[PDB]
Amino acid sequence: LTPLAYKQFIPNVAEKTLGASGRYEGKITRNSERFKELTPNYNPDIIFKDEENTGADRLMTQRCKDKLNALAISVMNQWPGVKLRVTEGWDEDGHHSEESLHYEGRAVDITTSDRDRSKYGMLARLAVEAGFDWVYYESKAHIHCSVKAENS
Amino acid sequence: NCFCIQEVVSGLRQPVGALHSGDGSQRLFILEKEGYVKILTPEGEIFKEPYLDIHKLVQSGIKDERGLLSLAFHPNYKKNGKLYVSYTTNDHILRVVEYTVSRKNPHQVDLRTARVFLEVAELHRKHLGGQLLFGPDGFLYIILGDGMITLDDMEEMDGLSDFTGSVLRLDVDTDMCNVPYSIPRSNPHFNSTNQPPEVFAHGLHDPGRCAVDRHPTDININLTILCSDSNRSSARILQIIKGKDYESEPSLLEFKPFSNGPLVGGFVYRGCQSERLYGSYVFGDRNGNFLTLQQSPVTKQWQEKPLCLHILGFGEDELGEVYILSSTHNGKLYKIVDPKRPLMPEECRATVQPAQTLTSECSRLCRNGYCTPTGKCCCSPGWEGDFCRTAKCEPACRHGGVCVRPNKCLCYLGPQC
Ligand SMILES: [Ca+2]
Ligand SMILES: [Ca+2]
Ligand SMILES: [Ca+2]
Ligand code: NA
Ligand code: NA
Ligand code: NA
Ligand SMILES: [Zn+2]
Repeated sequence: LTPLAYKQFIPNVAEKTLGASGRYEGKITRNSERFKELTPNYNPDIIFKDEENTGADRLMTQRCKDKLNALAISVMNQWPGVKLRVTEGWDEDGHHSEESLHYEGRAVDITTSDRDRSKYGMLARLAVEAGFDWVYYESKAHIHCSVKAENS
Repeated sequence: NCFCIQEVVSGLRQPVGALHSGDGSQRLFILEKEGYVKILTPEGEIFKEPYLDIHKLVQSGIKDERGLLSLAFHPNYKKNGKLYVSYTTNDHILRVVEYTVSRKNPHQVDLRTARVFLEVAELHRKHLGGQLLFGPDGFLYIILGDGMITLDDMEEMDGLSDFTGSVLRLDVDTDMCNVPYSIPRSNPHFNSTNQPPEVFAHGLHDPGRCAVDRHPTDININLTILCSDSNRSSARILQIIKGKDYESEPSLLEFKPFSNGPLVGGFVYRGCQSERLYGSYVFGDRNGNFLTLQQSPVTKQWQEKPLCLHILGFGEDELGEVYILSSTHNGKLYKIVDPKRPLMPEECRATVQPAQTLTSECSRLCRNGYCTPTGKCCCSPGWEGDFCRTAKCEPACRHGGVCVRPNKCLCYLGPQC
């Protein structure tokens, strides 16, 4: 398994295409009826920064909960004592470029537990093999993953 | 013992720095925060028409480091007429574009020839940068501060620069068209699929104007960038070893020279007017207090000496003489002269050659595409050949097959023969 390169993404297309994570549905606010499609994620083998204290980093769509939990296993298996860490999940306002899949609970910004950036690329690969419909080596500080909606 | 400054021109408008082109015109280009670039003839005349007008593209603001940051003329500006400017635009964006003087008016850049190199995301308007400058190898350096962007930020936010707080270094001289710039082999992250190739070294935060020594006394060093970072204020310097192919970023050398207090910036004096200043670092603060730094071939220690004589920035003419920009719409430009010498020693003289219209082969007959700083005519979609005259066909012509009008081959019969 050869880790993803800096600023590389798979598939090699835009995030919101049929081949990728799919078109943007809309902003899923709290008072929005579609909110209940976002259930919290309590996988003990995952570290959520939750710097907002709101626990919004755990809220995600079913498909995302599947890919994530599947990725959290690869991580522990790849590097002993190293778990999957999520810094950002579903957001409730400006913090990402509008039309973002973070507003829908379809996107997750992840890193390793030890923050050792040397594996951020291998993590991105394990994400692609985990099933995520679009993994992107966003920055040197974290990788960005996203899935499709129930509309697939 | 004591230096003197003389006024060159008052009534300026938020000046941030002064520089020269190096084409014999001895013009003094004045950068203005708002987004203007005024010209000043050696004798002291100012031009009615701005050399660069982009106050619409740049977001100024008073307080806030947003606005016109830096500018750097390409070494071969006399031939290719290339220049590179950085500024904030839309929080906002620190952009670094390449412009090209008009082939009709050597005193005004063609705004159509704009060509963006870097677009850096910014969340605050402090610790920005964005000093531009060329090195002895001709490579372009871009000093960007951390822009108040924390690690947490870059870890939980998408679409952040990842160049902030680092010194970038890219080769603008390329015979390539699919990219604005190429990465120097000398770079630490050349051919690297794990880190940004643009980054040479990082560690900066809030760097003022960083002094540049182009002829370091150290034989094994070809260039040195001394920055007065106020973060608890220290001062880090960048070493660029001669003939070294970096395979990993160098560490910024950290040392605490300056007595005490914040500093606007510094510079190295490579002038002819003064002898007792040649090779000295000169850093000053916004109050008007200056100092001089100097090292040692051995022991490599530093010494601080007071320089006897608000500050917005420094300048330098084509002849090496340094200037001081001081303070709306009332900025002034002061020239630094050494009383122990005439205002113009006979050895400092240099006949003035006014700026002339470009003549390079490329800029002479290059249509449908732009010219790289290396005189190459890069063809725009739908053109080929040395100077993009040979028409493109889609589908291309088969049996020769001379393409002329829009996708209309010239055979045989048919659209493509
Ligand atoms: Ca978060
Ligand atoms: Ca958030
Ligand atoms: Ca500055
Ligand atoms: Na290298
Ligand atoms: Na040297
Ligand atoms: Na060509
Ligand atoms: Zn993201």
